[PDB]
Amino acid sequence: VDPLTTVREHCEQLEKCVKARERLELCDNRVSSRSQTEEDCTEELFDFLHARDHCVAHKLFKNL
Amino acid sequence: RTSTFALTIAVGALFFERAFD
Amino acid sequence: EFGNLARIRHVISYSLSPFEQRAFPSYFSKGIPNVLRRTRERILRVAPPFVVVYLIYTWGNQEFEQSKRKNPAMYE
Amino acid sequence: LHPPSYPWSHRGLLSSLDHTSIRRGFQVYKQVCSSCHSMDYVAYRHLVGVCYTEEEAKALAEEVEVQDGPNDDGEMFMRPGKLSDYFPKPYPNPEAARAANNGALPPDLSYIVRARHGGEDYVFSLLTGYCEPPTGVSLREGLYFNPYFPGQAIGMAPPIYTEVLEYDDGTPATMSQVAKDVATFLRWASEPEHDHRKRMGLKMLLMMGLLLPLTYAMKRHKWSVLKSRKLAYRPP
Amino acid sequence: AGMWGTVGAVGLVWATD
Amino acid sequence: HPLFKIINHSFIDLPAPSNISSWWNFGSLLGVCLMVQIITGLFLAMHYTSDTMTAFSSVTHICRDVNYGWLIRYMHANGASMFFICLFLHVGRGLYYGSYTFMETWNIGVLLLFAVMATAFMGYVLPWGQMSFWGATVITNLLSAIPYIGTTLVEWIWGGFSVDKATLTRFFAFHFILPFIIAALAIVHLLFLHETGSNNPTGLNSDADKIPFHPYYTIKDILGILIMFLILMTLVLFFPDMLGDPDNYMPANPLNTPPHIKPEWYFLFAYAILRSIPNKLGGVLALILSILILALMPFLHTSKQRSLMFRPITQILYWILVANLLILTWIGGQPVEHPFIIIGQLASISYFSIILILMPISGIIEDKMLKLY
Amino acid sequence: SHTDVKVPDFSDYRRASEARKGFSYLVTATTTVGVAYAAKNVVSQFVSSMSAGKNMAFKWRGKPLFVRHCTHLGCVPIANAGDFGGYYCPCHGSHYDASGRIRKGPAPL
Ligand code: HEC
Ligand code: HEM
Ligand code: HEM
Repeated sequence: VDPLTTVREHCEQLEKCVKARERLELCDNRVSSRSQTEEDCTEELFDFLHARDHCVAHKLFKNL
Repeated sequence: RTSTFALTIAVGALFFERAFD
Repeated sequence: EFGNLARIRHVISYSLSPFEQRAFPSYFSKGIPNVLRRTRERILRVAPPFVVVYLIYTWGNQEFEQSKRKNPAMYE
Repeated sequence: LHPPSYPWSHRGLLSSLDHTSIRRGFQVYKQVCSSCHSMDYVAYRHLVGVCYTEEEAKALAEEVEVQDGPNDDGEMFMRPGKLSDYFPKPYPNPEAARAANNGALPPDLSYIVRARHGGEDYVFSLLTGYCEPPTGVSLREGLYFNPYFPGQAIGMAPPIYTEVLEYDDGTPATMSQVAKDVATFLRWASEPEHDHRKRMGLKMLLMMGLLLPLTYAMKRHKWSVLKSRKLAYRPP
Repeated sequence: AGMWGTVGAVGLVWATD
Repeated sequence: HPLFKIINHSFIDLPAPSNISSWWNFGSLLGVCLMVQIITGLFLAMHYTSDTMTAFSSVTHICRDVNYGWLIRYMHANGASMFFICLFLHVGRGLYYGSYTFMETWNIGVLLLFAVMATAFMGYVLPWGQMSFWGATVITNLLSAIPYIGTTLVEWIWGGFSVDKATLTRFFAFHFILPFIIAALAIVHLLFLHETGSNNPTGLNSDADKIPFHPYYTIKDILGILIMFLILMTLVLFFPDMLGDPDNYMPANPLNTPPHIKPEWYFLFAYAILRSIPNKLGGVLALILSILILALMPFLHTSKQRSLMFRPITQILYWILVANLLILTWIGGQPVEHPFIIIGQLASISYFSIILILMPISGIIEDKMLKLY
Repeated sequence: SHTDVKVPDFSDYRRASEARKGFSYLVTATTTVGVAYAAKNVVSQFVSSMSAGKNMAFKWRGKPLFVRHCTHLGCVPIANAGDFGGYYCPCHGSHYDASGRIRKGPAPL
């Protein structure tokens, strides 16, 4: 089991990542929300990504 | 003494090198 | 060269031996209070510009950030 | 996307590289990354480190026969290598790599970390950041979505998975463990002197902490004379 | 001056090692 | 003794002002640096070849194998950065304290700057990385802007249709000579100055209070050398790549280019200026003027006081000038997109208007306030 | 006049005699030592940078490896020539026997 996966999961659990994920989830849901639109979400995706990733590094390397 | 001043200093630098190295 | 420089007259210039004066007068203790005085005097004229700058940089960064920021509504 | 921060141990100011990992990352390169990438500027001699001493390097030095030796005409690949043997190359010619890389180029990774802005992080992120393409994703040829990758069309095939390889040390070969470990090695190779230097820097800080107040004290001795000079004007 | 020759020699050995 | 007389005349019994601050250290630091850059450049030249074939490699070898190469190479690079830091602070001292009224010293001076700038491009292009290659093409093409003889000149310098080995080898020599060249020009500098003596921060005639240089401004220069060496070695031994661009470690892709291409920090603003002027030629000219405006500086002094110690309005204008110089340094870094561009355009307009217009008008106003005008 | 003004009080700067001097010298001595320490280090590594009846040879280790069935100035002895049936160095006339022993000429060993 890659600690990366576990830590990623854990960070996601962090309410901060939870909310960041909320954004992403709302936004990825938004990706599918409209077709003619350009709601790529790459921006929001990246938003959550970085936020969560910060948390990951904040608590991954030690497990590593 | 000035000459000894330099002398001891040269020797001081001499040993300090080894110690610091 | 020294000599033949300026017609300076009647300017007694007392001095003290280096080994006779305290070797290292406290700088933090005595000098820095005046340094603080010195710096505070000019800073009042030095930081103002930089005060402005930081603002420019900050505003610019976020502005450019929003610029890149795409609106789902845009082309929606 | 701006790669976030990461707590690399060696990155510690006075601390140095963890050779164990470095070793592990050299294994990772030898078993996975060397099929398209090669540490050209690195030689088995360069490879030497606590991770691998010349002796171990020799094993690896003798572990290869690719282009280590030439033949009657020095063509193709004709003989194994030794300590001086430089790192083997997955491709004898750029075209070869291009051919075996979607036409794209798998860059030798000798100075790769230095090359990439925020390399150590980038590397880790790229190798472990393919993430998910939410929309508008049309990977053309052997590409792999990766927001960390500039184009999310890396084409650097994801070559690491849980237990992608097996670390000889036995440390669980999780994708991340593998990624982090190889990272260390790559970093180590990019700056074979990282550790060497930091020791100098520590000696430099100690010597400057000794020498700056003493030179300041001399200067203030020879400048005290004037700094105490009292001037008086005595017109007759 | 006599000791200077000696002083230099001492430092020389150090530096030359 | 006719050799010791000049050394005494310029370094021991030279009458120097007693009240010059640390700034006045910086020029001596520059001389020490030049020495450092040059000596480092020698070893960098050693074990190095001007061949695109082996230039990038032996250097990597220097970084990897050359005995203490990593140390001499990064000392050379960060010493070029330290040279430009000390150069900018030296020029800022000359602008603030009214030292440009020593006109011959200033002109040897302004020329010196252009030269040092070139040596940078020289040293820069030489490792043959991705960034060096694409940087060279860029500035060499700057020349093409010339109205009639531009194309020829560019091709001449390149030595061919496009920068290639022909360039690398010749750029190597200039980068081996310009250093020697600038060195001499500096010697001219020291002569054209001793004829007049150094200036003091009050800007007044310091003939009544002058002291020797050997025991007073020598130990001060030694202390400044020690502090500059501390900053240089903490730049080399602890953060060896905070000022460079990682692109360097990429053998030049004669074919590919760095998505983000930027000239080095020391010149960043210079190019920032270019980016601002829409016309290519305009940019080149403004760019040149950016450096040349300084030479023009001794003819713009309209005040009856030499220094800015007793001139607060021109002090405010000077610090606004330093402020938008820092702004232009930042903009150069930023990519081409709103609103970085507008700032660049304004910052350049404000830079030229403060140097050309605002400071002499402010000096006239300051003379009017003291009932002098 | 000559006596109207007495020397102003420098006690503010005045330090409490050879002991004081010795201490100051001691300082200079240590600093010189520091300079020297750095010198040996810098100079050494500084200099360190520049640091790294028939015969047949295979250039082993970058030098001619004579195998058969100049001590003087380093040329290649020419096999199968000379007055001692071994070797001869066309540079200064050193004749080596088949054993490679210098027999005639100026070659030292
Ligand atoms: C079996 C194939 C394969 C393996 C295994 C592989 N790569 Fe790659 N890699 C490629 C190809 C193909 C490219 C060229 C992509 C391009 O040029 O667009 C590439 C390019 C790259 C680049 C250049 C991307 C950039 O930022 O410019 C990096 C970095 C890279 N790989 C890292 C790695 C690392 C790190 C590993 C393992 C720890 C690895 N690769 C293993 C095939 C591979
Ligand atoms: C005559 C003396 C000099 C010689 C022989 C010399 C030689 C060299 C050589 C061989 C290189 C390539 C090695 C390397 O990549 O670092 C180089 C690089 C460089 N030199 Fe010089 N140089 C000299 C003086 C200077 C000076 C005075 C400057 C500053 C203006 C300068 C700035 C540079 C820069 C910026 C580089 C690029 C460093 C890098 O790769 O990041 N050099 N020099
Ligand atoms: C090659 C780079 C340069 C070197 C090595 C250099 C070196 C020196 C030195 C050693 C001095 C005497 C010390 C001093 O005055 O503090 C000096 C003085 C001076 N330099 Fe420079 N200089 C350089 C470039 C410049 C430039 C570009 C300017 C103009 C902006 C300039 C303006 C001056 C002035 C005005 C003085 C006299 C200042 C004073 O003493 O009051 N120099 N320089």
